[PDB]
Amino acid sequence: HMKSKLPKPVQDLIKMIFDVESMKKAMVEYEIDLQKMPLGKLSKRQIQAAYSILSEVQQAVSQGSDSQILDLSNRFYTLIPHDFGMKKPPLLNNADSVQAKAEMLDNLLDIEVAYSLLRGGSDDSSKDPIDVNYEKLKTDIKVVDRDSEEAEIIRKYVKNTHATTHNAYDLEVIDIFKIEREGECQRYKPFKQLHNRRLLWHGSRTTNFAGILSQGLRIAPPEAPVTGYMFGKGIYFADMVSKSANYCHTSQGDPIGLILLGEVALGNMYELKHASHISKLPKGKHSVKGLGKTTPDPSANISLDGVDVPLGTGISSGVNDTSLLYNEYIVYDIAQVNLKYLLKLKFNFKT
Ligand SMILES: O=C(N[C@@H]1CCN(CC2CC2)C1)c1cc(Cn2c(=O)[nH]c(=O)c3ccccc32)ccc1F
Repeated sequence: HMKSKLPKPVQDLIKMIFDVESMKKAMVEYEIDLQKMPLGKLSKRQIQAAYSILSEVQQAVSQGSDSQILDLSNRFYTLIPHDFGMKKPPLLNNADSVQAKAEMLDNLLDIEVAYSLLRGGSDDSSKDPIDVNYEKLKTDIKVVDRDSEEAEIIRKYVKNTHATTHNAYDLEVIDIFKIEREGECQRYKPFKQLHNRRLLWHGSRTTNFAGILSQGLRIAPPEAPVTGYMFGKGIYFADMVSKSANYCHTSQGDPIGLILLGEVALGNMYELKHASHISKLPKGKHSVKGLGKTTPDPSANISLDGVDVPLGTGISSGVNDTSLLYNEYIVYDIAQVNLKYLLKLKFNFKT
């Protein structure tokens, strides 16, 4: 083949996110049986069907015994086979179970998209498969220069917003990519001048990034249980890098992760202290802010291409009886997110 004239970092990005073995590895981490539910046998309607049964489990848990729950729990395991052998699998009878499986299904939707792109489209031996897979993302990915202004700001945002309670690792920025999804700037146009636009973090496991770069950050579908997510079905961001970096789910066995920086149009924020499982905001509100006990210093905010970057060091917010140690930002319209950068991070685990 031609050998590919993209930068080496962009080639390694494409290798990482289209890695089939990482997709398999992600599935067994959620206790899925690859023999009964292999990667190729995944589909949207079966994930959607499992979402609906989980919504039924949600309903039973909220209204109260193990007798009726058993049938709903077994229906779920029928749709998504789990690795338990000749089993009697664990009962899905609480909010934690709903949250845990809601997380699994989110990942399986994004894993399905990555695999469908891979096994879809054309096959040409003369082209480098790195270039072929790059084109499937519909996203212009450029390496950001390390001497540039935007690179310094991004490194400082990483450097200043690593929380003390997440100190079991630290982060090395390996690569900084400037990203532009096709048609997203067009989709963002109604929100481009809205007040309270902030550059915020979104972390996810590497196996979801083919989906995120192809489709954008999406909201969980109608079938998904709203009670599976703390502030319901939206797109969640943080202003602390380590809070988002935790959701990469890296480890000593897999220490390289990927994290996004997105321009999020927050507008009038519906500020909340505890769980509120909602599908729509109250009239007038553009987003939810989960109020953190700790927040970046407001006086240290810096502008990057018109957008605020809350890169101040963590200080006390003066918010008392809150569920959250750090800030949390949720939008419920996909059009309010314009993805700006993608960082490849090395996690150095001190423990
Ligand atoms: O935005 C979230 N999930 C996206 C939206 C639906 N996406 C799956 C699409 C349907 C295929 C996953 C989301 C994330 C999390 C966890 N999470 C997270 O995964 N990454 C973060 O950066 C993050 C930052 C602050 C707070 C939570 C974060 C929890 C609940 C959620 F609904």
